[PDB]
Amino acid sequence: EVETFAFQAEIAQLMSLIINTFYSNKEIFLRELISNSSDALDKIRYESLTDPSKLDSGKELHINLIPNKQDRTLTIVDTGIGMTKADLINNLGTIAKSGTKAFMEALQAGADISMIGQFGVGFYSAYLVAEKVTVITKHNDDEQYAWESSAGGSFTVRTDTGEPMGRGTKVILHLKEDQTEYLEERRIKEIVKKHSQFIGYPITLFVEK
Ligand SMILES: Brc1ccc(CN2CCCNCC2)cc1
Repeated sequence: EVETFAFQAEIAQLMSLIINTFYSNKEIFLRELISNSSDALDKIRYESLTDPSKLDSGKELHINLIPNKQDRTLTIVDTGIGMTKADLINNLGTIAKSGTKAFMEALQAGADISMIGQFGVGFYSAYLVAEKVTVITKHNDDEQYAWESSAGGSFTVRTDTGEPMGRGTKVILHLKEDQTEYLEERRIKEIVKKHSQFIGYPITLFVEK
């Protein structure tokens, strides 16, 4: 049972700008997604300070980067607070409408796409490199859900029958054909060292057969 939703017009505009603007510095997508994971881990850590049972769904707080060249996917896994179904539908827990408004004003006023994270909509930088994005998520207060979009104005939400996650969020980037450098170990290491050196959680880059 799959529910299909329309993006708000402002978010559809944001994604089309990200997909269509000529902008070579695409590597910042990974910084933005790792930053989102760190924010989600901060949230469940804070909640656990007054209620230790919040970590009954998993005590480890970490970020995993999983490249798969056969599937041409890069997956970013975190054990943060996750998202409810309502969060997913509401622009994956962001204030994307007001954030997009501020971002596009800054772009005409000198800014570039790399500053997207300052406007709270860094998730959508995934479409710099991905033709399709799948988000699997589990929040303590809801069931496991799968969000998916290839842009084009719509996204889907369904209950996830796949591998149970415990708690957190999995962002699966189905990479564009010409963006497979982001599956190479040395390229991922370079980006993480350049942009994510002070993230306060272990980042593990998985290797392949
Ligand atoms: Br790939 C990769 C590259 C470098 C690190 C070093 N890290 C920085 C991120 C946060 N943990 C402290 C140490 C990790 C993964």
